[PDB]
Amino acid sequence: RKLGRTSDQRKAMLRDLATSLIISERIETTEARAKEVRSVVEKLITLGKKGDLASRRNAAKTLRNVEILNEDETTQTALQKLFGEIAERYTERQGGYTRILKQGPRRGDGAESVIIELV
Amino acid sequence: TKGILGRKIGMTQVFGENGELIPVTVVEAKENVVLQKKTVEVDGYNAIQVGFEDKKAYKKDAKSNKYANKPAEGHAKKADAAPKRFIREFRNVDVDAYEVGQEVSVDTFVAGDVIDVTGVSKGKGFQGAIKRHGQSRGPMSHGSHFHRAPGSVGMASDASRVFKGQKMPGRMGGNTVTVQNLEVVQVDTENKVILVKGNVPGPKKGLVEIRTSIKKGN
Amino acid sequence: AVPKRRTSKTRKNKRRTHFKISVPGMTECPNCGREYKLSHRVCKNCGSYNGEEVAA
Amino acid sequence: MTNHKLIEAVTKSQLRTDLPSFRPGDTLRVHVRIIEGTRERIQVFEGVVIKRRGGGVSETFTVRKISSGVGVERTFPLHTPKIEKIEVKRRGKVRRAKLYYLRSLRGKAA
Amino acid sequence: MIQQETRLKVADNSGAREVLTIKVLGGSGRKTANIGDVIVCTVKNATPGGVVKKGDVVKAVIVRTKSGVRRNDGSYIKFDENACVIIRDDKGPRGTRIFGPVARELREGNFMKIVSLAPEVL
RNA sequence: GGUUUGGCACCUCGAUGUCGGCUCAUCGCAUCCUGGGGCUGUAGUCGGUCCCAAGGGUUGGGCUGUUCGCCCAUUAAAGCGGUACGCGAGCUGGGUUCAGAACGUCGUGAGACAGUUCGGUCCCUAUCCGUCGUGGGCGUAGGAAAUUUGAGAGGAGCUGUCCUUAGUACGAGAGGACCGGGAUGGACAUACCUCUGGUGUACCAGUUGUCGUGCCAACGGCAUAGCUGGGUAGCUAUGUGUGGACGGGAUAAGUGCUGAAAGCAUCUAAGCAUGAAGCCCCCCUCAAGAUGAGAUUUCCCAACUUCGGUUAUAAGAUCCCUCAAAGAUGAUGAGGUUAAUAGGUUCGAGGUGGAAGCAUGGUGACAUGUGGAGCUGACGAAUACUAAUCGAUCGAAGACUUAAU
Ligand SMILES: [Mg+2]
Ligand SMILES: [Mg+2]
Repeated sequence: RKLGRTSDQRKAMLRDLATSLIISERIETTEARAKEVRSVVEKLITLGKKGDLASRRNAAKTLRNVEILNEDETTQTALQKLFGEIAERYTERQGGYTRILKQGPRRGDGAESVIIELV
Repeated sequence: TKGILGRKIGMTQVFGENGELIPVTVVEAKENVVLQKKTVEVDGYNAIQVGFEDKKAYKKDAKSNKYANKPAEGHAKKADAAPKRFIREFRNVDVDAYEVGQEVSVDTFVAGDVIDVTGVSKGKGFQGAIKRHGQSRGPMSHGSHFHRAPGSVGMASDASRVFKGQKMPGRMGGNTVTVQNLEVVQVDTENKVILVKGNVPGPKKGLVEIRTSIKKGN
Repeated sequence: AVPKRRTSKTRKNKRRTHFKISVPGMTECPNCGREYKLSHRVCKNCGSYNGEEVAA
Repeated sequence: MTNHKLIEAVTKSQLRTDLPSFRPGDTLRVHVRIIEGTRERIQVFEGVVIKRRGGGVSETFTVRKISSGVGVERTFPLHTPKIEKIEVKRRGKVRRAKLYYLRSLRGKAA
Repeated sequence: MIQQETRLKVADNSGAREVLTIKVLGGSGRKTANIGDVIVCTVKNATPGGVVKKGDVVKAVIVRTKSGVRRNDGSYIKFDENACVIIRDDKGPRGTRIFGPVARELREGNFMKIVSLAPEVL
């Protein structure tokens, strides 16, 4: 367990970060939030290997109701993408891809920043 | 007279033969070994130098206590022994026994025997007065503002100093402790586990230390 | 509440034997030929933590 | 079960079978042993099992009678050699596992 | 746990129905009490008739406590209420009946006249 | 004696804030309880008086602003006092020393009490000392890791009931012992969560209104965590255990032995013993910055001719990083690819308590089966898939003088 913020706002912040990282496959953040969203998104790639309806009814909670995506002028929803695409790369592997890179600090707040990716 | 080391792992339930529930501590005397024998001839006191956890051989480019610096290895090669992490002594023992470099297996102990123990206490930070010492808090309402703080230190414009023995917020934890007059329940040599009535100052996987009681009644 | 006395030029300085700051970790790059800080990224050229795995 | 695998292995002996396996909401005649006055006797207690907590020897239940208008509820460790025998009679149906809604005499377990 | 200014029911043929716990005899300023512990009580109401009256003050012996006792076998017990019984240092009551069952550990304190009467020793 | 009511007017008027209570205690002994004793108009139990002794303990409530005091019910006892009638840069602010109003009164009157009464603003971000905890630097004639002695200091120090000895001793009887042994509890102090129960905001389930996911279904957001019922780890007291001891050394009051000065008697001057919870020693803890800087085991062991000295390195530790059994920060500890340190995965415990969908029975609300189902934060093993990469820093080459081989 770990605290960035209050209860609610933390949670929604994590549905947000984890909603991203798949839209973009990597982001730049402070280290702490990357650790927590790592745990989450690890659990979601563990989910999207199974692929049952119920699995969608568990990825529904955390991930958002929609966030549109276009690669080839295509319509996706960050859910179709997950169970349809992502896990189909890392089936032969366990969950637990995500890696972290202690990039550098930040002039404003002195906070360490990183580049967490699933690529 | 005797004594060993061990590790608090956990507490459980266990029944007497009259049906009396009896609480219990678990302790593990795994890999106890004697290393060195400190005579009065040289040092000025007769005692026994001991070791508990097997650790590993010399470094090559290596690092912390999982492995072993040379001098430890220089001490454990001595009596045909593997290097050990926790070393502790035991005075008040029949030093005529315990040749340098053997084991102190649980069989020295026996059910029914009485013992004390020793161990570090638990982690606790800057704790306020009433949690460190058990002082009594102050009023809530009726308008007060003195809820928890330690009260008036001292006397007056005379007796200006503040005496040393007062009671203030400092750490609460790390302390050697002893718990006289516990009893033993059982000795399972299979897992090399022992069981001790009552409860002991320790955290899980912490250090625990034992010896035969002194205040038997004599 | 307040000071009663003037804090002299000595104690104001002895008090400041600890506002120094530590020599940060440093080491040359493995194939970016320059210094950076340990268990971190280079910020250059192509990123070199074990070699390039990034652009920025 | 494992908490550490050293505790579990050595507490093995105090464990025992002859335990009717069930769920809360059971009427239950507990034929229990007693000694006092040096009289080697037994008793019998009845009622509804509120609780069943804990794994291992710590395991436990809690029963309940309403003798003489006065509520009573007793809780034993499960594996006591101070118990002789157990008899489940009925078997209940409930949407709770802990039963602390129990108060006065409209409490039909159904 | 039973203590000062605690109101209880009763069990006997008194003419009284509830009491008040002034003091909780023992040691040097005990605060508490449980099963078996004699106490010094008074009377805050009454059903009509019966020997005892309002304003009276007498001892009592606690039984039917709501945070029951731990038996050394590792078994516990819990009632719902609190109660007491009136007494005269015969360690035998005034009353003629006992409603409301009893807790047995009274027996260690050598009380048997009320244990003769109680459904049931429990 | 200098705790009271007083006398004095020596500090204080460019401010020394006063009563009482809360938290905190600390001390004296002219002892309130326990311990030991002497005397007795002490038969015994209970007692009265005097002596030694301050090691510990010395309660809840009613009543008033209350010291005081009366009372209830307990208790072994419910001490007397000092510390700005302890403590307000720690708290209260009920009376009293502000303004309003009013009652009796005195005054021709404004207004004032010998008084009474309803109400009435309490600031201070701690520089120094002191104190509680805790890290750096240097030193202890080379450098390191471990263990440990313990001059000193601190802490603990309380006590009832009951069975027996013995219904014996004692006394006519009523009544009713020392001594000693034995179990059992109060309060207090420490340690812990296996139990009892508490909390437990990324666990579980039910559920009200509303908005959204294009709709039904199933979900999410918000509303004190929206409320309600449970509740793992962890933290916890009312829970769980444990403890004060036993014992010895020297002692005061006191009791003696031998014995003179003083042929006797004489406890004392020469001498010998004896004797309290008191002193000390033992019990728990800290502790070599005890500058008297300790002792033991083990380890590292060059080249440069400045001769004195210099060097990058050796053993080792750190910088850096993952993390808790530790944590305000720093420190301590587990660990760093020649690896299970943390995460994740797979198992498991425990917890919640019958997922979704599907079918079936229902006009439906809903039930049954599929199924001790699904879910699961901290707990337990295994699993290198990811993250502790490559690396740099610091650190000796052992002064002299005697006396030893
Ligand atoms: Mg009243
Ligand atoms: Mg619990």
